[PDB]
Amino acid sequence: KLLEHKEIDGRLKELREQLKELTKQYEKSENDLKALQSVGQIVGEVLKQLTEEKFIVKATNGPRYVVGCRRQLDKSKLKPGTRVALDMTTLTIMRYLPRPLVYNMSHEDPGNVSYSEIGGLSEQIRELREVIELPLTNPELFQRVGIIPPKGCLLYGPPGTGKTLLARAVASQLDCNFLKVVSSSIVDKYIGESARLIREMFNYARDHQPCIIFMDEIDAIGGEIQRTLMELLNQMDGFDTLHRVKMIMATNRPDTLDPALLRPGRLDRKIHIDLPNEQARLDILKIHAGPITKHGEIDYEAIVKLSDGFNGADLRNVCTEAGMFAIRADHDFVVQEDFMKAVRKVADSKKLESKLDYKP
Amino acid sequence: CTKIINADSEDPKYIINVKQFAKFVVDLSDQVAPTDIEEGMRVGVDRN
Amino acid sequence: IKIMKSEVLRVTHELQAMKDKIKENSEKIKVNKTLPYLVSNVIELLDVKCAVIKTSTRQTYFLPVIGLVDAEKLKPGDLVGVNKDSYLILETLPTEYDSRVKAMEVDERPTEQYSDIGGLDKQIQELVEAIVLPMNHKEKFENLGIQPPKGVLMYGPPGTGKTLLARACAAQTKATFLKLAGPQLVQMFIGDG
Amino acid sequence: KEQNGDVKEAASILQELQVETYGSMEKKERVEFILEQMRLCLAVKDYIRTQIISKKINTKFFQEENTEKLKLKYYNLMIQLDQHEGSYLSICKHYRAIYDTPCIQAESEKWQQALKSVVLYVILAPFDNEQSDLVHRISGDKKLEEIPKYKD
Amino acid sequence: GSELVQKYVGEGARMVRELFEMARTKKACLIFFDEIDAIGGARFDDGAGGDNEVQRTMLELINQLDGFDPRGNIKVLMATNRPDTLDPALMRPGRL
Ligand SMILES: Nc1ncnc2c1ncn2[C@@H]1O[C@H](COP(=O)(O)OP(=O)(O)OP(=O)(O)O)[C@@H](O)[C@H]1O
Ligand SMILES: Nc1ncnc2c1ncn2[C@@H]1O[C@H](COP(=O)(O)OP(=O)(O)O)[C@@H](O)[C@H]1O
Ligand SMILES: [Mg+2]
Repeated sequence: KLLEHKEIDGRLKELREQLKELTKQYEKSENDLKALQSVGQIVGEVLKQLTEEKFIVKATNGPRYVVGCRRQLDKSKLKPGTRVALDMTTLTIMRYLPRPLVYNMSHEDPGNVSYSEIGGLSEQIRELREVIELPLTNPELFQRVGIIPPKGCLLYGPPGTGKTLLARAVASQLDCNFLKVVSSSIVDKYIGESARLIREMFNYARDHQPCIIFMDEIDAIGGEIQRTLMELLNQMDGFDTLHRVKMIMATNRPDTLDPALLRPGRLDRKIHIDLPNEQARLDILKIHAGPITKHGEIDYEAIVKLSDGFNGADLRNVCTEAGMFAIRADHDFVVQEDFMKAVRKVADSKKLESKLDYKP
Repeated sequence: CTKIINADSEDPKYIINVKQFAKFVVDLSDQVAPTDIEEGMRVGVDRN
Repeated sequence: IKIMKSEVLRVTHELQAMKDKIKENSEKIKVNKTLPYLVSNVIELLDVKCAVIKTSTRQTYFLPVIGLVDAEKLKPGDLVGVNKDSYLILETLPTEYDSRVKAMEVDERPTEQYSDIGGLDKQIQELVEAIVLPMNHKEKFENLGIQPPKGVLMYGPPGTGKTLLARACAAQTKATFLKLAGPQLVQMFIGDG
Repeated sequence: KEQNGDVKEAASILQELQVETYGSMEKKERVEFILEQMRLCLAVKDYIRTQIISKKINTKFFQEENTEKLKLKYYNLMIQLDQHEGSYLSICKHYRAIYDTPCIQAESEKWQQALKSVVLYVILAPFDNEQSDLVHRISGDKKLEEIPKYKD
Repeated sequence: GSELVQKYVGEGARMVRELFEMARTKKACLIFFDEIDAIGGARFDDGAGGDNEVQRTMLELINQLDGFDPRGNIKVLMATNRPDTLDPALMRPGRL
């Protein structure tokens, strides 16, 4: 009779486990019943602190009320600019909350671009280090000598040659957040608004995001136009070094400069990048064709021969169109034997570029 | 009526858009038939 | 005989009473549901299990508890029907498309062959290789280790044939073409565009 | 040149060498060169340059696999520098970092000497909030029983 | 021309959409945009905003005239005694 008792015991165990599952279900149901009695709370912004117990809070899409804190809250946490949860009836601040927008085009984070990706900028890389690493790594040496850090470092040169690549490389070397300016939330000189744009420039960067800045329209402001230049000078002239608005500009042309910026502190460093060297272009080919599946022998010097007067972005779409014509002719591989003809056809009025075609 | 939810074709639910007021999940009154209320058309809703 | 009758009656009674509690609590939940549901978008979910709700009335509230749905089965941008008064999430809702968005889809499938376009073979080839090759070939791009472009901008003087090539691409593809225009993505009501 | 007694000339010759410039140079080799510069500067007693070089070297290398010798030598040189300076709290912190090294921890006499130095220098430090915090942290250590006089 | 120009953003474009839909409901309707210069200006952005809303309404009219979603049997009449200010996209012989 032992086997029958064991069978009924096993069925009993199954039924007990089902009962435990029912226990979990009933506790969840009671928890949701308890949740039903809860009532939502309006989301508001604290404009100003009136007294130790009075606050001014404006609803996200409503009017502003003078209210009071609930009780067991840190009034230190309730500062002008914090998101809080007003009770919907007494309007009392029950709790605070962590905080698109214009900054939706402000960030332009560097990414994981490192030194290895950038090829043929050894002297340029050393210049960036000697200019920037001291303000980052050793700001105290400037106090040791007793001078404000240099702010304006101009890495002027042709666009598409890796200026932002160099900046991202050094940023990843120091793992510092590179906040390249995308105008919105950082526009200053833009004459549409005078001081609100100044406020966005300052507060969005440096204060919130630690340091490491850049600028867009790389040659626009470097080159009503006179008044625009005076306002630019007022924007950039000289700011507190506690907060870094380091203006690492990389204007595309030398003639797009004026003596009004050549003063140190305004634009001190003049890092110069010229047309990419043939060996530098070679290294750029190597790194950019790394990712492409290149089976067989590739003699990159032959494709170097006809790569004169190019930039890095040219070389990148050379690799991309290598892949494109590999798809078009069904080759998982890509060899130099057609690298030759591709480089034969990547030089015309609009630099020919995509017409290079034959490349696998 | 923005959409037909059709949970089980027995309690179908109906997402409606009150011009600019809001959007809601309501059911028809017993007066009208579900086949008479197609998706996308405009209908009158009680205020309560 | 002791164990069988004893524990059988035990677990049977406990299961029956607890199932009665299940039924009563569930019935109270459903009678609490009622109608209507004010639809809202969960802007975010914070821990302390709590959610921030943006109602269709253009009002943003906080919710210490999220209600009768599961926090795990939720994410920012979800559409949820909440209570009109307590603003507590009553139900989760499937994704909903506006009537204009639904009509945005191409169903007539126009008839414009690539041969109808004259003097534009470079542009046609580029559009096919950048919009159709990444579509119906896919893995060949991954095997070669290159990234096809995400979007294509066709610009030029009016009458060059941009809209014609778009119509031809719609005609000569099995894809789900979604025509639209810039002006119609503009509405007076805030956030509708 | 140092082996010939030209300590000042050797330090001057090694000072002009900028290790950071040579990127391809191995990190451990770079730090070894940095520590050699530290030692030469301390031999010629150029403490400002030694402080600059200390700012040059990072403190996150010493938490690696084979950097025990480099960590020990660097902290010994820093202890010498702050010993000339007289900042007893910094000396105590450096000795605490020395004592936390697994190599010193393994050997009995070495860790005992490190703990002796730690407690003696935290005793030497002037009274303040940080000194009291360090006294509380060091006192709440079980190994102090192996040094009865120092514990008392 | 005074009704395609509405106070609220995007209401003129919706006006054009509903007008063209009503025209399509009728069999082979005729539309006469009297004095098209009013809402048929030249698109621009160097003016730091310009009209925008009027330009958006004109662009939607452009879309309705020709492009995807064929216009149909809607012959369009447009009159203006200053045509040189019209948008070249509108003046293009696919709409007029
Ligand atoms: N290259 C071309 N080959 C053949 N037909 C063309 C070409 N370019 C334009 N067309 C003809 O022009 C007419 C209308 O031009 P369509 O609107 O398609 O061009 P578009 O350049 O996209 O115009 P818009 O810029 O005004 O939107 C169509 O009937 C189309 O057949
Ligand atoms: N040294 C380099 N190594 C590899 N790729 C490079 C190099 N320089 C440039 N490139 C390529 O060229 C482009 C450089 O653009 P960039 O100089 O950043 O333009 P801008 O400075 O105007 O933003 C990038 O897409 C990058 O892939
Ligand atoms: Mg067109």
